[PDB]
Amino acid sequence: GAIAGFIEGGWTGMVDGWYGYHHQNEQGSGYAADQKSTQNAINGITNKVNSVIEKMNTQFTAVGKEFNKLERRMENLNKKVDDGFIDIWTYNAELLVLLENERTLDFHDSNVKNLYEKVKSQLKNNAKEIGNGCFEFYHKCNDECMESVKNGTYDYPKYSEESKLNREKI
Amino acid sequence: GAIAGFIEGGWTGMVDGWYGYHHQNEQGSGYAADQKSTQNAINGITNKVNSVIEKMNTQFTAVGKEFNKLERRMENLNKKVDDGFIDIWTYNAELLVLLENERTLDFHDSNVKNLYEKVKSQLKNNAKEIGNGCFEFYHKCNDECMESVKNGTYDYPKYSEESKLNREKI
Amino acid sequence: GAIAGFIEGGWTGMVDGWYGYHHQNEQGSGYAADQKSTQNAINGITNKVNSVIEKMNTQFTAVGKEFNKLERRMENLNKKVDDGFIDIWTYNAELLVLLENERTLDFHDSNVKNLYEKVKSQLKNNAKEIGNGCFEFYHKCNDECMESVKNGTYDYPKYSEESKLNREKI
Amino acid sequence: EDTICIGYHANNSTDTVDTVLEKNVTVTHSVNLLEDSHNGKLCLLKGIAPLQLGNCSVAGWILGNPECELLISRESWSYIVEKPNPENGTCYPGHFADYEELREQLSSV
Amino acid sequence: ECDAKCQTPQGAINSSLPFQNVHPVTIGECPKYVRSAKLRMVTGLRNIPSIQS
Ligand SMILES: *[C@@H]1O[C@H](CO)[C@@H](O[C@@H]2O[C@H](CO)[C@@H](O[C@@H]3O[C@H](CO)[C@@H](O)[C@H](O)[C@@H]3O)[C@H](O)[C@H]2NC(C)=O)[C@H](O)[C@H]1NC(C)=O
Ligand SMILES: *[C@@H]1O[C@H](CO)[C@@H](O)[C@H](O)[C@H]1NC(C)=O
Ligand SMILES: *[C@@H]1O[C@H](CO)[C@@H](O)[C@H](O)[C@H]1NC(C)=O
Ligand SMILES: *[C@@H]1O[C@H](CO)[C@@H](O)[C@H](O)[C@H]1NC(C)=O
Ligand SMILES: *[C@@H]1O[C@H](CO)[C@@H](O)[C@H](O)[C@H]1NC(C)=O
Ligand SMILES: *[C@@H]1O[C@H](CO)[C@@H](O)[C@H](O)[C@H]1NC(C)=O
Ligand SMILES: *[C@@H]1O[C@H](CO)[C@@H](O)[C@H](O)[C@H]1NC(C)=O
Repeated sequence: GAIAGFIEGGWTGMVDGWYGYHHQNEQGSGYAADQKSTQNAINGITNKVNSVIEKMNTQFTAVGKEFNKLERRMENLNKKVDDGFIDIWTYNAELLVLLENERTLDFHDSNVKNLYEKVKSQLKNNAKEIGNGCFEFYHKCNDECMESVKNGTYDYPKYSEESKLNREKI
Repeated sequence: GAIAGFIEGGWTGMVDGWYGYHHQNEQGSGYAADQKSTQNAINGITNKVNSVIEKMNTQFTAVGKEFNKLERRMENLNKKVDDGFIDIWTYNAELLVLLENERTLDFHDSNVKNLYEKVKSQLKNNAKEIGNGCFEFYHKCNDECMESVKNGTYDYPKYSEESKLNREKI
Repeated sequence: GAIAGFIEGGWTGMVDGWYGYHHQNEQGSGYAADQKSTQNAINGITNKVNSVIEKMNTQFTAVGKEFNKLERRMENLNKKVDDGFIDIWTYNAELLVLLENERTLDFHDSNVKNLYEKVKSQLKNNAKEIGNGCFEFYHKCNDECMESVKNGTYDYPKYSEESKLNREKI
Repeated sequence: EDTICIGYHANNSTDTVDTVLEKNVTVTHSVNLLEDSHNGKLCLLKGIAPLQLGNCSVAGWILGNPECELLISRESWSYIVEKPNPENGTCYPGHFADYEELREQLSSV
Repeated sequence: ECDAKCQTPQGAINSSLPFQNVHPVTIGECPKYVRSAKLRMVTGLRNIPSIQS
């Protein structure tokens, strides 16, 4: 394969987390997931999931009610009530599961983009937006610079002047 | 009018679908909706709508219960139960209709933007982001190139060199 | 402090509204909230809040039902019904409050970004995207130009030629 | 000079829907979920013609009031129709014990 | 002489839909009755006529 990600697809070879980086260096290549965004995404989901169980109270149950022959009016009201409540709850659970699976799926693809942007505005001109979710460095950098990008530091002046010449190769 | 779209407004003259293109060529002008994004948007909505009816089960009805003079306690519990369930359901329907109309309206204006971007990253420097939802081609192209943009191919090297000179006209 | 906003944080010194501008001029500095976006955001929230009370009908209440010694079957159905409805309503309110607080919080940070973009596409090359939510003017402008940016006019040709030279200072 | 544009659809539709933040928002397309169409006619549910008691009551009907003449193939129905205030109930006066209960026994027939 | 799937005390319904505002008392396969006046879901989008049209 030609590697790349985000707009292309998912990385089978990454394990550390949900969101990460690839990097192509002279000091090897690989994958390294950003655990800061992954944790601040895990926290969210954990609290989305737990907030569903913590609100839906585990309740003591008592159901079994018995009516005689000349009481089928009440037997049918008990039936009306028993089925009526199962009806509401089956709807309520079934809807929230579909509606929030939708919200979890958008949450991620937003977190991914919100990270693709973190880097774009961090590097600028010093790299081209080569085909989908990747950047082609206009200056060639050390693993120290890679981990500078990953932890948000980078330091734009160091490589700005270097890139200025390599960018002009048109 | 001055044509343009997306940020300006809606196209009365387009029929093929919800999302599309205009194009200004030497080989005429018009409208041509992108049915690939329109179908992958129709599918969504069809499944949003159908998922509302498919969950809300069409139920057999039985309501009419009769109580005597010295039974108004039960008559009022039947009333409590009858009104109580209509109360929940009227809220439940009324809320989902307002909440998901909101979600359908955001879904579209996202699909539109997610297509305006498809083209921006496909062309790059070979066109300027002229006033709202439009691009002004820096090289002048054949209907074949137009339909190359529409079906995502385009081919950036062919017109890159052409545009390089026309862009310099400052 | 170094001022700046949006991606950095909130402005304690702004009062006029939720969304606004700072500006650094030769004719002083300060804050001025964009009441057009703030009103078209207040309207939304007012209608989100009011749409919650306007649907949830203020209802006449009657609860107190009394049963004898040889009637504890009905007493328990009244209890089943009374608790059952409080159960649904406590869930229904508690969920909508959590779910729409989420939607209000995303609504804002979208409105903010949708305004940061309004300006980016209005100025273009005539300013650099200096560190988070700010622009550094490539031409130096009058309070008249500032209020031209704020009310969307700006007028790109006036300062385009000016900036063209100052941008070249590399 | 050559251009290209991205834009959404628009037509002549007056369909106003509502949201959480906005209300009476005119849209291109929309689908209804509420029904208000009643033909004012009692039809045969399933294909089984229902029991049209007439001026009679449930009591009247089953006890065999001399006016209630429907003791025929009116053994098979889909549902039972009663006139709100039925004039032909119990001819000789009295009390129909647990009347209401019997109505439910007959409801399931 | 009609044949229904849904029968009310003030007429009959075409139970394709999921909600009803006609009458709570019904027999047969009927769409659940609610009090609501208008229930319209948006399929399309905000109808805006640009520039001059
Ligand atoms: C079946 O239904 C018919 C029609 O509802 C019953 O007929 C009506 O019965 C009432 C008594 O229950 C009659 O009222 C009488 O009116 C005169 C008025 O001068 C008054 O003097 C009497 O004291 C009494 O109130 C009424 O005339 C009679 N006729 C009609 C056509 O309404 C009938 O009794 C019912 N039969 C059975 C067997 O259920
Ligand atoms: C990022 O990592 C480098 C490693 O040398 C370190 O110097 C820098 O302080 C780190 N930045 C932050 C914000 O932690
Ligand atoms: C796009 O259309 C052109 C028409 O000549 C065709 O050659 C090309 O293969 C198409 N691309 C795709 C991805 O279908
Ligand atoms: C913006 O303000 C300036 C103030 O001189 C005014 O000339 C211009 O017409 C205003 N624009 C709009 C769209 O209101
Ligand atoms: C617009 O107007 C005509 C009436 O002249 C109407 O019949 C037609 O369906 C409308 N167009 C659309 C696209 O709905
Ligand atoms: C706006 O909504 C109100 C609700 O009271 C209604 O009376 C009115 O007819 C609606 N108008 C339009 C144009 O939809
Ligand atoms: C039913 O009662 C009405 C009362 O006005 C009467 O006109 C009609 O003839 C009655 N029909 C029968 C069959 O008793």
